Amino acid sequence: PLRPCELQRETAFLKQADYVPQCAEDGSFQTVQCQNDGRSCWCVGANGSEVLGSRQPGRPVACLSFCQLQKQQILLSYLPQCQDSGDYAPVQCDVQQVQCWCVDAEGMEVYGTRQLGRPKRCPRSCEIRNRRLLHGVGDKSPPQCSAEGEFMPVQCKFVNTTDMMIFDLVHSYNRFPDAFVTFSSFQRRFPEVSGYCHCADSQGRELAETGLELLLDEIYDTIFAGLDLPSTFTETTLYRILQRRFLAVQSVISGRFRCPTKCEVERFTATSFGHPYVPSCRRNGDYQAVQCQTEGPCWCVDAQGKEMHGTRQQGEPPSCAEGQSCASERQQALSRLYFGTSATSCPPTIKELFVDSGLLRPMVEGQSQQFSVSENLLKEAIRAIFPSRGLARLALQFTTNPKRLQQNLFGGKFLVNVGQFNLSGALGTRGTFNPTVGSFGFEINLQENQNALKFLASLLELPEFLLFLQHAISVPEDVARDLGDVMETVLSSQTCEQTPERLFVPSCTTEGSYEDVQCFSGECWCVNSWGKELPGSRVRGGQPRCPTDCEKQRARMQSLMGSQPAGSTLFVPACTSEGHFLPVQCFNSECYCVDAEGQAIPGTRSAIGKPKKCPTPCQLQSEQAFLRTVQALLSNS
Amino acid sequence: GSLELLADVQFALGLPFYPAYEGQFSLEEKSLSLKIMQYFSHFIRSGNPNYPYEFSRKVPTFATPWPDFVPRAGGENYKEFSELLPNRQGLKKADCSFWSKYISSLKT
Amino acid sequence: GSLELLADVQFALGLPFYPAYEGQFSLEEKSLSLKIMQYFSHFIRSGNPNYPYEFSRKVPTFATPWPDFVPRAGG
Amino acid sequence: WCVDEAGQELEGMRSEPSKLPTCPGSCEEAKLRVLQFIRETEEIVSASNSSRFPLGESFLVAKGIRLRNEDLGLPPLFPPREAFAEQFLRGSDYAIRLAAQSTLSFYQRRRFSPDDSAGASALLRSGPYMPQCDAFGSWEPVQCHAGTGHCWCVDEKGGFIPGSLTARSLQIPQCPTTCEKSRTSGLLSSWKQARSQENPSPKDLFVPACLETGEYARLQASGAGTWCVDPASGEELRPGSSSSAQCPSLCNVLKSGVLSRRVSPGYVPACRAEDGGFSPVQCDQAQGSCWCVMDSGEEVPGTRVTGGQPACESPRCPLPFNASEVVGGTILCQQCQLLCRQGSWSVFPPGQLPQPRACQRPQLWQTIQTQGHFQLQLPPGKMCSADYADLLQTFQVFILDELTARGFCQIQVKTFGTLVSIPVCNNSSVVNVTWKSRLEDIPVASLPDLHDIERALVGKDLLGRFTDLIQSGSFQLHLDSQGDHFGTSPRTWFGCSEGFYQVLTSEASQDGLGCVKCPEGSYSQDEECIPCPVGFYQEQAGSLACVPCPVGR
Amino acid sequence: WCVDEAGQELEGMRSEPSKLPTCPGSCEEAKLRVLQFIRETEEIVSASNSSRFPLGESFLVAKGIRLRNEDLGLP
Amino acid sequence: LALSSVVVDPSIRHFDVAHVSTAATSNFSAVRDLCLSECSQHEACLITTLQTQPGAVRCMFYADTQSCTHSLQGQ
Ligand SMILES: *[C@@H]1O[C@H](CO)[C@@H](O[C@@H]2O[C@H](CO)[C@@H](O[C@@H]3O[C@H](CO)[C@@H](O)[C@H](O[C@H]4O[C@H](CO)[C@@H](O)[C@H](O)[C@@H]4O)[C@@H]3O)[C@H](O)[C@H]2NC(C)=O)[C@H](O)[C@H]1NC(C)=O
Ligand SMILES: *[C@@H]1O[C@H](CO)[C@@H](O[C@@H]2O[C@H](CO)[C@@H](O[C@@H]3O[C@H](CO)[C@@H](O)[C@H](O)[C@@H]3O)[C@H](O)[C@H]2NC(C)=O)[C@H](O)[C@H]1NC(C)=O
Ligand SMILES: *[C@@H]1O[C@H](CO)[C@@H](O[C@@H]2O[C@H](CO)[C@@H](O)[C@H](O)[C@H]2NC(C)=O)[C@H](O)[C@H]1NC(C)=O
Ligand SMILES: *[C@@H]1O[C@H](CO)[C@@H](O[C@@H]2O[C@H](CO)[C@@H](O)[C@H](O)[C@H]2NC(C)=O)[C@H](O)[C@H]1NC(C)=O
Ligand SMILES: *[C@@H]1O[C@H](CO)[C@@H](O)[C@H](O)[C@H]1NC(C)=O
Ligand SMILES: *[C@@H]1O[C@H](CO)[C@@H](O)[C@H](O)[C@H]1NC(C)=O
Ligand SMILES: *[C@@H]1O[C@H](CO)[C@@H](O)[C@H](O)[C@H]1NC(C)=O
Ligand SMILES: *[C@@H]1O[C@H](CO)[C@@H](O)[C@H](O)[C@H]1NC(C)=O
Ligand SMILES: *[C@@H]1O[C@H](CO)[C@@H](O)[C@H](O)[C@H]1NC(C)=O
Ligand SMILES: *[C@@H]1O[C@H](CO)[C@@H](O)[C@H](O)[C@H]1NC(C)=O
Ligand SMILES: *[C@@H]1O[C@H](CO)[C@@H](O)[C@H](O)[C@H]1NC(C)=O
Repeated sequence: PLRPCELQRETAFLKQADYVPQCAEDGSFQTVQCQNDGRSCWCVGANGSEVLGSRQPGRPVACLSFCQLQKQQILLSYLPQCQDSGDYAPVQCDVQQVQCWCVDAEGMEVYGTRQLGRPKRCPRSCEIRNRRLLHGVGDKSPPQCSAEGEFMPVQCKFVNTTDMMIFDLVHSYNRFPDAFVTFSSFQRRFPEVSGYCHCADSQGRELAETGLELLLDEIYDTIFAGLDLPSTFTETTLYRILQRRFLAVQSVISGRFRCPTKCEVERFTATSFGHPYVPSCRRNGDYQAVQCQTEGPCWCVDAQGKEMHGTRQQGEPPSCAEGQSCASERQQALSRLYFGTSATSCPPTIKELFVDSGLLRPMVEGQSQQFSVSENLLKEAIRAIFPSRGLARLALQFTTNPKRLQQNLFGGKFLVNVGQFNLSGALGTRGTFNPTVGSFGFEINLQENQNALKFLASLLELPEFLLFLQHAISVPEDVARDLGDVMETVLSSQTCEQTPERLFVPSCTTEGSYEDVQCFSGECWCVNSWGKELPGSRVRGGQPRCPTDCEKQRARMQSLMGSQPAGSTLFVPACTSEGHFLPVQCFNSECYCVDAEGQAIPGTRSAIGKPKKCPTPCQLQSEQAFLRTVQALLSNS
Repeated sequence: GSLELLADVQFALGLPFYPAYEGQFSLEEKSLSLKIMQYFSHFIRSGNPNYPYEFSRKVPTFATPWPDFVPRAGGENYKEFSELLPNRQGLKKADCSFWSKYISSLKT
Repeated sequence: GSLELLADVQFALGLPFYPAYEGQFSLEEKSLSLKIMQYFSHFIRSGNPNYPYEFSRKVPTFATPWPDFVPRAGG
Repeated sequence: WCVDEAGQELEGMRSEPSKLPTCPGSCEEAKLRVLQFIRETEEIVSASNSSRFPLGESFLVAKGIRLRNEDLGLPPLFPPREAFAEQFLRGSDYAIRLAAQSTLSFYQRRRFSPDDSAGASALLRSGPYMPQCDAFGSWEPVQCHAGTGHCWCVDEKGGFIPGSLTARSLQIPQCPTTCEKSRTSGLLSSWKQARSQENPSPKDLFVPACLETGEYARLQASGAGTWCVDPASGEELRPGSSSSAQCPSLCNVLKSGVLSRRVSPGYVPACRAEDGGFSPVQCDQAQGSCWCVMDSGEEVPGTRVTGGQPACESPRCPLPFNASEVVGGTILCQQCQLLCRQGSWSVFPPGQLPQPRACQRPQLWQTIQTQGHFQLQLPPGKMCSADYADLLQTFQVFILDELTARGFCQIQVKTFGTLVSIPVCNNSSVVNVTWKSRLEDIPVASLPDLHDIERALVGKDLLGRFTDLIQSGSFQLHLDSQGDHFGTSPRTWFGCSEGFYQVLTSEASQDGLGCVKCPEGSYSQDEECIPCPVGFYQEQAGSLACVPCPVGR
Repeated sequence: WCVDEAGQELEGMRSEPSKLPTCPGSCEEAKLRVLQFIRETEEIVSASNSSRFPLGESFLVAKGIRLRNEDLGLP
Repeated sequence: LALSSVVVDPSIRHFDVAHVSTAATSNFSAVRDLCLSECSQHEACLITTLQTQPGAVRCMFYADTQSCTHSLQGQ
């Protein structure tokens, strides 16, 4: 099942050669390829053994993709039509418009799609594979498929130890004549069959040595056994039971309540084979804004990892910042200035019904106990446990008691069961032992994961979650595709307290960062890097002095002192009128004399009541420049 | 003050549009009473003053949305029948804390 | 907070001008403590913190005047 | 004279003892306010040329400091600085808009690439929103702002029916006039109108009936009976002497309204005494200028002259088709020409059968085009190592593939943090490359002005990168198994879509209305509407081809 | 060269390697500030004669609206 | 009714769908009268909307759902 790219990559890896072929997923050669730290890259044709004929040192600026390579081959008949990017269009037509068919971005034709004229509803890879499994292809268990023709990220072959031997039972035939809706009835009809679940690639390839988990059907006691058959096993509630159990097991692994996306798979593949370029990811599962190579070429990419052609900087950080957000509002306010004589803050019906109402406030902030990662974990939980609005509707018009809800969603109070490492996941390729690396080289902190899982377990028993999920169902679909997008947007609206005037233009720098002072209608104020004014900084006259490090530290220490017991005291830095540190900053009985920006001077630690002779800032700058000059005197040539 | 119907049932039943009370009511009162009519109608039709049907769930546009009344602390949202129709959180918190927590314990 | 003398007896006895507490106190604290020294001195000399003598009754200029404490409501 | 609603005499000298006044419509008054704003922001610029006022005066006015002429050692009203200062004090927001428009107008008028430079008005800045009225003065049901690209829909007198806003669409918005709104309101929820507003009965309430154009039908029927109603708005046409059967014609009741001084068009209608329709040649009581009209006095735009009796005779008696009435206009005197309604453009070069459906409603611009040049026009004049021009389309394909490999065909622009893509290439390379950007693909949140689109496209991102790549270094395509030249016009120009027609070919066309959808009985082929051939029949609008019928050729 | 009290070099070119600088007195510095104010309020008048700037620009500056040279079609 | 009196709202959960498939199309009046007679047979459906699919005709049946804008000028 391995592609030519994968086998060439592993054969070059086992020979420990200077070159291994860089190999993206879906078994396709990357259009740019380099030696292992060889620093001379080149752009390669379709089969990976080719060369453009001019290998430049470093990364090439850009090169033609497989579309354009095949097109230049045919020109130097039928014309392969391609889009702007390097991917074949889903409809490929002859140069005369008499025959059109469907491809899958690699070239070979889907057999049924050939017809006169233009086709509509071009089948995608999931429907092709699922139809092929009804035509004699080996695996008889249909892979789990989305509403459109796309593979579910988490799949379940679901059948092992059929007649005491381990292979896949004929599931597409199995589901139909015996109507199973209940696990106890399922084991009564079919014993010794245990659900083998995993997660899949973009093409549906099963991830190597990771996630190959087995689940026992014996433990769960069934709820919701009063519904009709849902016509497909992927639409059966047993598949959500398996998927929620699998995701709950992989919650403590990998730090993430999901199968990893394209970014982590590409990064782990690049790190494992020691490729010169490895993609850099973040928490949500996307490519970062800046993605440099090992030393030289640094550039920005979109969400699909395609290089933005006009930002290659060669060592310099390209800095395509998402925080760089002035010019939009600047030209919006300028356009509003020039109207006549007649994104945003947040979507309109969210701030008054969710945030200010008090629904998200217990959800993420009422029990905000060391949960910096757990807000993203909560977004993944809301996205994954409820994948559609209809299932959440059914769960909310059946479960009348919030205490039983976790019994009906997960595997029968499974969550506290996976809080204490009870076993329903024996005979799997993940585990067998116990800073700590993950299933794909993720950094793991087990007590944070278990504490957040117990917090989610306690939160799922709350009736205010039930009311919040009613309100989250009631949002229109155009604002948010799924419930995870609802959950993300209601987090985003926590800082949407903006009712600006129509004509306030935000002045900002040449590179576009916000100016430290913003003025309108005779007032001026200080803002941070984001567009929020600092409280109390508004002045009547103009030009406020924006607070320095000392004032921010003083405000933060005073605010943190506001929630502390009585006799306890902390270090509150004391500042001058303009905002410089006072020359002696003292603590409980030990007064030390600071120099600048809160950095203590060694050798001056002394008890309170002893008179000091700490130097003036002239002598401080004299020391600093003296050290600067003696260091610069140590220059090589 | 000459009327016997107070301001909430003035606006909800829509006194300012009556032919009897022809010119006694201002124009912004006539718009606010229309908004409160829409609130009460949307309640007694569906069950939620923001939506006229149980199945539509379109974004409200006639006025500001009316949040639900969650009974715990941190919420307890209520509408205020003012000119702008804003949302608040605490109604008579000190007074009802006196009349519920303290004086009931003193009664026992 | 490391001291045991609270802010009123810090300012009245004039801690910010001490050689021991040399640089720990800001400049506006050093002016305010001087004004509070003048208040307490004008009290313990005459009997009224606004006037240094019992017979001068010149308009105070160093700081804002200190009104008396009338015991009824309204004051 | 004319008056406001709240008993206030409008600006304008009182009319003569025997002279008919004219009062502006609801839209026309707002247009006069916008023209007042334009005149004031021009006079501020004209004051700025003459150096008649100090630079810091407006700063003092903004801060609230007002110094009279006595405080500056001046005669009491020799410099009119008091009115200039009060200009910035008739409001806050109006003052900021006045200052912004004045700064723009001064800087552009004194630096429009002057005599020391080239010219051609590259910025070509559009003015503020001036409302578009109907022929009489009522609000047009759709208003379009050329600067941004919005096209919202207004009510009867005010503006902005909520939710009707659209931005940069190929289809004109289809929003109903004042009759059809009340028609669907009466049909759906039974919110009917009243025959007379003093004290109606349930027999007096009616659901109105509209024509196909949109205006009110002549005879409205209720439960009580039938009556004749004004076609513009639905009030009783003759409240004194209403008659059901054979209700009075428009000219007679209009003249009765004029002579009783209840309606002020500025003239007296001299209509035909035969049928009650309008005679062709109504004009002012002071003889002066005279003109011609269609029905209901809709003021043919191209015939108003000061000469006595402008010849607007009926045309030749046969018509090009059995549909007799030309839609939206008439033929005035092949000895004659065709002229149609205000804010409408004839798609055909005569402005030879002249078609009935010959003028439509113009729309906004839809494509922006720029071009770049190379000196590979002929093989021996450049280093292509060939002398053959038989195959050149392969070179076009190879140059296009190299271009889209090196960016250059999908411009990326920031939107509040996240990047978005806009295609600018389709058969651009000809050598000549022609970037043609569709306006509907560009959002309204990003690039919110057409001139912002010009700045983003001619700027560093696309045209800045191209000249840097060509002139510095080389990107030479091998082809072993380009010459630099100035373009003589490296500038944007707007153009219509593939199915439409560009009516005012001057790119300096103000109000941004140059695209007209190609009409019913024609097809668009070369950015021009050619009438369909004889054996074929066309039933779409903007169809690009015409279809034959087998039965009845 | 000459310096302010808080380690800031005053306005003025640095003196030659063998050339004595001169630093203004306490009164002389304030007189230089007043002469700076007079020079600025004269140069505003000289700009007002030449008609080089629009009349409403200072109103936009006072209101807080600041338009750069790029927004006005300028170098 | 006309298309100008319609607000699109994809969140409605009270509606029925019916495709009518014809490649070599019949008279559109026939399928129109068939779908109208289908809604006439039932009592709950009050609104029938016909749309032309590429291979079929889609009849959508709705209960009476209206959005009313009320104001001081016109409801
Ligand atoms: C307003 O509310 C009223 C009150 O509920 C409501 O009237 C009810 O409508 C339902 C619609 O389902 C009726 O239920 C039907 O009753 C008949 C009685 O014979 C049954 O036969 C029906 O079943 C079959 O009907 C068809 C017969 O050919 C079949 O084609 C179909 O497939 C069914 O198998 C069905 O149960 C009910 O009788 C009325 N009346 C009452 C008193 O409930 C009304 O519809 C609501 N809406 C409107 C617009 O008025
Ligand atoms: C649709 O029609 C097919 C016709 O083949 C139905 O399949 C038949 O279903 C019955 C009932 O499930 C099967 O009977 C079973 O036989 C086994 C034999 O050991 C017995 O243990 C069970 O108790 C049960 O009686 C029958 O074998 C099967 N026939 C086949 C597969 O050829 C199918 O059930 C129908 N669809 C539905 C949803 O019922
Ligand atoms: C670990 O797992 C076992 C099996 O799931 C738990 O045993 C069950 O315990 C519950 C109550 O705790 C009983 O009601 C069941 O009858 C038990 N057997 C089953 C489900 O087969 C065990 O309690 C768990 N350990 C804990 C919670 O510490
Ligand atoms: C398309 O077919 C329908 C169905 O036959 C025709 O409808 C008939 O029209 C005639 C006269 O117009 C009526 O007398 C019949 O009652 C209608 N129904 C039937 C079932 O015959 C229709 O005329 C046809 N032609 C079109 C729409 O051009
Ligand atoms: C790539 O491989 C395919 C089949 O594996 C072959 O038909 C094609 O010619 C190859 N292309 C090359 C070697 O450029
Ligand atoms: C140059 O000097 C720096 C400073 O100590 C030192 O770290 C570095 O090794 C020197 N390099 C050479 C080539 O001498
Ligand atoms: C000012 O007006 C004069 C004519 O009145 C004109 O010649 C001149 O170009 C204008 N502009 C400037 C900047 O002088
Ligand atoms: C053409 O129009 C005239 C109206 O003047 C009408 O009498 C005649 O029947 C029409 N002929 C056809 C073929 O439509
Ligand atoms: C435009 O480009 C496409 C893509 O190659 C080509 O098929 C077509 O012939 C070109 N011309 C026109 C007029 O569409
Ligand atoms: C390319 O552009 C130049 C200048 O605009 C023009 O003279 C030339 O004819 C163009 N080439 C073609 C093939 O139209
Ligand atoms: C402006 O300057 C010119 C010479 O630079 C001078 O002659 C003139 O008097 C000044 N004032 C005015 C108002 O022109």
